[PDB]
Amino acid sequence: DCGLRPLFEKKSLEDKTERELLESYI
Amino acid sequence: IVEGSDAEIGMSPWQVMLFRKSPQELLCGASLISDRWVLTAAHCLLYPPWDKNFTENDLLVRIGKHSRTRYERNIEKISMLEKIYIHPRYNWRENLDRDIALMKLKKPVAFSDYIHPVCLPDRETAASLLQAGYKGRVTGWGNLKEGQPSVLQVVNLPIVERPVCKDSTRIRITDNMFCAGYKPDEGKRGDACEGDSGGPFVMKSPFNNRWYQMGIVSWGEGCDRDGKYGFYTHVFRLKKWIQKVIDQ
Amino acid sequence: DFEEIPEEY
Ligand SMILES: CN(C)c1cccc2c(S(=O)(=O)N[C@@H](CCCNC(N)=[NH2+])C(=O)N3CCCC[C@@H]3CCC(=O)c3nccs3)cccc12
Ligand code: NA
Ligand code: NA
Repeated sequence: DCGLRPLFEKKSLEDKTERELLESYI
Repeated sequence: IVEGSDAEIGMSPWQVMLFRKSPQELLCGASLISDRWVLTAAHCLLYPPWDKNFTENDLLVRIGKHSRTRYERNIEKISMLEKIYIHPRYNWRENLDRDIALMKLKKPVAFSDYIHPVCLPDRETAASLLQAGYKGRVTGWGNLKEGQPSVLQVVNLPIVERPVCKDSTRIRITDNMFCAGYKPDEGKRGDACEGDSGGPFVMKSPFNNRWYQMGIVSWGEGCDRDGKYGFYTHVFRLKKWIQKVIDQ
Repeated sequence: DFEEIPEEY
């Protein structure tokens, strides 16, 4: 259960800047 | 946090606030890794040079917060500490090597939409994500400039090459540390600042879409200085100590 | 300027 947020991952919503992290990974 | 932005509600549900009982004041950030355990920086608790040594009775843990100063009735939960454990080899005399501490809650906290634990990295997660240029996220209620936010702040920073870390300072850096921040040439700023100590440096796994705590806000020379970088405890390297203390 | 927390704590 760790690291999955109830208001985001658990509802499939993204926060306003997490894309910026993902885009840096590779 | 310097040059950050207001967090969204529930964006960082493992964010913890270390709060002094008297005078009332924010001591540091921290993080929730289980219903009973809190991770933070040893220097939040023990820093002899400045005459700091907090004990269990001195503090409270405030979980599920958003606002820095309001008592968030029905949202936040406040807990008492049962026990504090500092790394036996934390080096406060020289470079804050091993800057890590565990805190055991007197009672387990109940999870909610605002209260949820972050994961601790595995060797392969660390291997995979802890690379120069990759971005992590720091959160906290600390100073806005080297300037007290009303709500939790966030900023995303890229991990920096070891050699660039080493060449920015005179402090002896160890394998238990990593630095993060943009370069002067980079056209982007941001850093942790005072009041941010002990908070989490997180990353989101592209493999399992889970958030992992890679770092702990540790030391820096000021806040957001050109050519300087924020230093963070390397959680994965001290992972065996963590385990050891939760097992035993 | 911290808002007063419950005595309970
Ligand atoms: C020998 N060594 C441990 C050090 C290395 C680099 C800077 C040091 C600073 S400093 O005052 O320039 N930077 C502060 C704040 C950095 C904020 N920025 C950032 N993290 N990017 C610091 O690093 N600290 C780490 C050691 C303890 C003091 C202070 C943290 C503030 C703190 O905990 C408070 N506790 C009392 C008053 S404020 C102060 C003391 C020691 C420092
Ligand atoms: Na150097
Ligand atoms: Na900098």
